[PDB]
Amino acid sequence: GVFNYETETTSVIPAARLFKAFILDGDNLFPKVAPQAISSVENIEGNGGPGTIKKISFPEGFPFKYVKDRVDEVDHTNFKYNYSVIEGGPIGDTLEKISNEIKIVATPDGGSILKISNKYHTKGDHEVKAEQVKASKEMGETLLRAVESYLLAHSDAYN
Repeated sequence: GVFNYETETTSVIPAARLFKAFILDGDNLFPKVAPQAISSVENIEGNGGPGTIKKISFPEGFPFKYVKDRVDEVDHTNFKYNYSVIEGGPIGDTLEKISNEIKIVATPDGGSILKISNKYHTKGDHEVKAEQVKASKEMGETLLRAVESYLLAHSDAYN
Protein backbone atom coordinates (compact mmCIF):
# COMPACT_ATOMS: atom_id res chain seq x y z
CA GLY A 1 0.00 0.00 0.00
CA VAL A 2 2.33 2.79 1.19
CA PHE A 3 5.99 2.75 2.26
CA ASN A 4 6.85 4.39 5.60
CA TYR A 5 10.45 5.37 6.43
CA GLU A 6 11.64 7.13 9.62
CA THR A 7 15.02 8.80 10.29
CA GLU A 8 16.50 10.28 13.49
CA THR A 9 19.11 13.06 13.78
CA THR A 10 20.65 15.02 16.68
CA SER A 11 21.89 18.64 16.75
CA VAL A 12 23.50 20.69 19.55
CA ILE A 13 21.52 23.74 18.37
CA PRO A 14 18.38 24.32 20.50
CA ALA A 15 15.02 23.31 18.96
CA ALA A 16 13.51 26.67 19.97
CA ARG A 17 16.04 28.58 17.83
CA LEU A 18 16.25 25.88 15.13
CA PHE A 19 12.43 25.62 15.07
CA LYS A 20 11.96 29.36 14.41
CA ALA A 21 14.67 29.38 11.71
CA PHE A 22 13.72 25.91 10.43
CA ILE A 23 10.07 27.03 10.23
CA LEU A 24 10.05 30.83 9.93
CA ASP A 25 13.34 30.73 7.99
CA GLY A 26 12.83 27.23 6.55
CA ASP A 27 11.95 28.74 3.15
CA ASN A 28 15.10 30.90 3.02
CA LEU A 29 17.36 28.78 5.26
CA PHE A 30 16.55 25.77 3.04
CA PRO A 31 18.15 27.30 -0.09
CA LYS A 32 20.53 29.56 1.88
CA VAL A 33 22.07 26.57 3.68
CA ALA A 34 21.68 24.24 0.68
CA PRO A 35 21.14 26.26 -2.54
CA GLN A 36 22.37 23.28 -4.60
CA ALA A 37 19.19 21.39 -3.64
CA ILE A 38 16.59 24.14 -4.22
CA SER A 39 17.33 27.22 -6.35
CA SER A 40 14.56 29.12 -4.53
CA VAL A 41 11.33 28.51 -2.58
CA GLU A 42 8.09 30.50 -2.96
CA ASN A 43 4.86 30.32 -0.94
CA ILE A 44 1.88 29.98 -3.32
CA GLU A 45 -0.75 30.33 -0.57
CA GLY A 46 -0.99 30.06 3.23
CA ASN A 47 1.33 31.68 5.80
CA GLY A 48 3.02 28.56 7.23
CA GLY A 49 -0.22 27.12 8.66
CA PRO A 50 -2.09 23.96 7.52
CA GLY A 51 -3.30 23.94 3.89
CA THR A 52 -0.42 26.22 2.85
CA ILE A 53 1.11 25.60 -0.59
CA LYS A 54 4.78 26.39 -1.31
CA LYS A 55 6.49 26.22 -4.72
CA ILE A 56 10.04 24.81 -4.78
CA SER A 57 12.43 25.65 -7.64
CA PHE A 58 15.42 23.49 -8.63
CA PRO A 59 18.77 24.38 -10.28
CA GLU A 60 19.59 23.23 -13.84
CA GLY A 61 20.94 19.66 -13.98
CA PHE A 62 18.05 18.06 -12.05
CA PRO A 63 15.09 15.80 -13.02
CA PHE A 64 12.39 18.47 -12.56
CA LYS A 65 12.69 22.28 -12.53
CA TYR A 66 10.23 22.82 -9.65
CA VAL A 67 7.85 20.76 -7.48
CA LYS A 68 4.60 21.59 -5.66
CA ASP A 69 4.65 21.21 -1.86
CA ARG A 70 1.75 21.32 0.63
CA VAL A 71 1.78 21.62 4.44
CA ASP A 72 -0.48 19.28 6.46
CA GLU A 73 -0.21 21.02 9.85
CA VAL A 74 2.47 22.55 12.10
CA ASP A 75 2.29 22.50 15.91
CA HIS A 76 4.33 25.34 17.47
CA THR A 77 3.80 23.92 20.98
CA ASN A 78 4.88 20.45 19.82
CA PHE A 79 7.47 21.96 17.45
CA LYS A 80 6.11 19.33 15.03
CA TYR A 81 6.05 20.22 11.31
CA ASN A 82 4.71 17.88 8.61
CA TYR A 83 4.13 18.51 4.88
CA SER A 84 3.11 16.51 1.79
CA VAL A 85 3.31 17.05 -1.99
CA ILE A 86 0.52 16.17 -4.44
CA GLU A 87 2.19 17.27 -7.69
CA GLY A 88 5.88 16.51 -8.36
CA GLY A 89 8.18 15.94 -11.36
CA PRO A 90 8.58 12.15 -10.97
CA ILE A 91 5.14 12.06 -9.30
CA GLY A 92 1.85 12.12 -11.24
CA ASP A 93 -1.67 11.69 -9.82
CA THR A 94 -0.44 9.16 -7.24
CA LEU A 95 2.45 7.21 -8.80
CA GLU A 96 4.83 8.38 -6.07
CA LYS A 97 3.22 10.96 -3.76
CA ILE A 98 5.73 11.89 -1.04
CA SER A 99 4.59 12.82 2.49
CA ASN A 100 7.26 13.59 5.12
CA GLU A 101 6.78 14.61 8.77
CA ILE A 102 9.29 16.69 10.77
CA LYS A 103 9.45 16.89 14.58
CA ILE A 104 11.87 19.04 16.62
CA VAL A 105 12.67 18.27 20.28
CA ALA A 106 15.06 20.03 22.69
CA THR A 107 17.17 18.07 25.20
CA PRO A 108 19.95 19.28 27.57
CA ASP A 109 21.51 15.80 27.31
CA GLY A 110 22.59 16.16 23.66
CA GLY A 111 20.97 19.34 22.29
CA SER A 112 17.75 18.95 20.27
CA ILE A 113 16.83 15.77 18.37
CA LEU A 114 15.12 16.04 14.96
CA LYS A 115 12.76 13.30 13.73
CA ILE A 116 11.94 13.13 10.00
CA SER A 117 9.70 10.43 8.48
CA ASN A 118 9.34 9.78 4.73
CA LYS A 119 6.26 8.17 3.13
CA TYR A 120 5.86 7.09 -0.52
CA HIS A 121 2.45 6.65 -2.18
CA THR A 122 1.98 4.83 -5.49
CA LYS A 123 -1.21 4.33 -7.52
CA GLY A 124 -0.31 0.61 -7.59
CA ASP A 125 0.84 -0.13 -11.16
CA HIS A 126 4.12 1.64 -10.33
CA GLU A 127 6.24 0.64 -7.31
CA VAL A 128 9.11 2.42 -5.52
CA LYS A 129 12.55 0.80 -5.15
CA ALA A 130 14.18 0.85 -1.69
CA GLU A 131 17.41 2.16 -3.26
CA GLN A 132 15.53 5.23 -4.55
CA VAL A 133 14.49 5.94 -0.94
CA LYS A 134 18.11 5.64 0.25
CA ALA A 135 19.11 8.49 -2.10
CA SER A 136 16.28 10.66 -0.73
CA LYS A 137 17.33 9.83 2.85
CA GLU A 138 20.83 11.22 2.20
CA MET A 139 19.30 14.41 0.75
CA GLY A 140 17.14 14.83 3.87
CA GLU A 141 20.27 14.69 6.06
CA THR A 142 21.99 17.18 3.73
CA LEU A 143 19.16 19.65 4.42
CA LEU A 144 19.46 19.47 8.22
CA ARG A 145 23.26 19.20 7.92
CA ALA A 146 23.49 22.54 6.08
CA VAL A 147 21.18 24.11 8.68
CA GLU A 148 23.47 23.09 11.56
CA SER A 149 26.41 24.69 9.71
CA TYR A 150 24.34 27.90 9.45
CA LEU A 151 24.08 28.11 13.25
CA LEU A 152 27.86 27.63 13.54
CA ALA A 153 28.35 30.24 10.80
CA HIS A 154 27.34 32.94 13.30
CA SER A 155 30.68 32.22 15.02
CA ASP A 156 32.42 33.44 11.85
CA ALA A 157 30.64 36.78 12.34
CA TYR A 158 32.75 39.46 14.05
CA ASN A 159 30.17 39.68 16.86
